[PDB]
Amino acid sequence: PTIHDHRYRCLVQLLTKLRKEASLSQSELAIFLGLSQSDISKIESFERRLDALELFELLEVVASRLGLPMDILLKDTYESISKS
Amino acid sequence: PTIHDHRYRCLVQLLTKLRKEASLSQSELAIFLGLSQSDISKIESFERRLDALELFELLEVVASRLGLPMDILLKDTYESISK
Repeated sequence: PTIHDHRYRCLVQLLTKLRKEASLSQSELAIFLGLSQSDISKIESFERRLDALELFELLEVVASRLGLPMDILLKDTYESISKS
Repeated sequence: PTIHDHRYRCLVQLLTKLRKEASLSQSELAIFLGLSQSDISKIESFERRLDALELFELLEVVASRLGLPMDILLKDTYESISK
């Protein structure tokens, strides 16, 4: 079943964009999350949910590849979520 | 049909402690996340996954209840996931 929540979908889209900017293929990102490339493809197409731990794991490798501090990445990601 | 991943379990255990530290019942937290109390119970007993969005929403309500900056709760949680 397709995941429909708007805020959730927007968050995954942003994270997908982060992955790409970090020059991470779906296969490469999967390695850091204890997942398969297929699992990542399903997450990015909203067929499977990205869990709370995987969120941190993704931001951690993105932060490392781009040379960005985690506190800023985390805060910005949080703030990207529309509160209204 | 429980989740056995160690680091994931540790994260959720910390979030459960944050919930309690903020004096929120499972129903109260459920309301703020637009979920049911049963949903929260299953998350805390590792029977249902807490998703990426729910993670932020939970921290947000905890921060509000404790009067703490989000930066602090984000740091606490990130720091909890060992390596």
